[PDB]
Amino acid sequence: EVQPGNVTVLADTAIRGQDLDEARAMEAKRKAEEHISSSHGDVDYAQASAELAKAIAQLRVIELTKKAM
Amino acid sequence: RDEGRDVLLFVDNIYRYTLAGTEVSALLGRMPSAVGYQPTLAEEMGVLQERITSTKTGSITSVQAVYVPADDLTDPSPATTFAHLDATVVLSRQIASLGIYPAVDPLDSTSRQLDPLVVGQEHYDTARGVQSILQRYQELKDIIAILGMDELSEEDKLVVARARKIQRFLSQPFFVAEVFTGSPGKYVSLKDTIRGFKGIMEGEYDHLPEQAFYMVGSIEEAVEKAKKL
Repeated sequence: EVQPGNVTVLADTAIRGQDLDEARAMEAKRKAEEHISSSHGDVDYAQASAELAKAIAQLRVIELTKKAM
Repeated sequence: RDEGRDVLLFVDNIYRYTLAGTEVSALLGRMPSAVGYQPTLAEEMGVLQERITSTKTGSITSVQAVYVPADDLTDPSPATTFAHLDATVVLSRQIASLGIYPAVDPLDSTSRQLDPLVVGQEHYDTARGVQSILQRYQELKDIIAILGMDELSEEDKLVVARARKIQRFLSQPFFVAEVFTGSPGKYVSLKDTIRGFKGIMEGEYDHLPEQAFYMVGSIEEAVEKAKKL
């Protein structure tokens, strides 16, 4: 886009096209028709949420103390 | 009993009887058992407790208030007293500290006759159903306190919600208790008790808030209370 005293290039982040797009769309539709796991990148959250899960688990803690709920 | 057939026998604190025998056991000159109790605790209880029974000639219905010292259900008096009971309902301070004033712990409280062949299947399944979800809740209680409600699955979320309804539908105002509390008494049919709990568990009365169930008679009272608030 060139205009009076300014020109900007609005770049695509990946090669676009009706062929490549319908490919990504069909994929998105498919992944929804079949609940299936997929890893998010975060490992810091992974092994931490796991340790947290094991450490929290099987504690009779809420029973040992006398708490209302 | 040994004449007329049907008698009721109410006894306040069988513990006070055992406790008396302890104040003496020292002077009677016998060595102390566990926790300073008499070595004859096993028998002193059994003798008296074995006397109360249904004879061929006549039966005896009997309720009795067995005290538990310092809240310790492991304390010998309660521990040994247990075996001598057909039905054993236990009141915990934790459940009272909430506001539920038939302060019965529905988990640690049981009967030998909660049998399907005896009390019908509908009563049984309802009883154990109520027992389960209430226990499943006790497990989730831990993660809730540390990580909050928003961490439960939408299913477990519903488990605690349904449980907390049960937890306070167990409550009801006693007539005798009107004196020191404004709440007028109520009396629930064994028939309704099943209808309500079975009902809540099915997921019928969900929409209603929790307070709707707290301190009321039949379920149709929980409904009407939900209207006022």
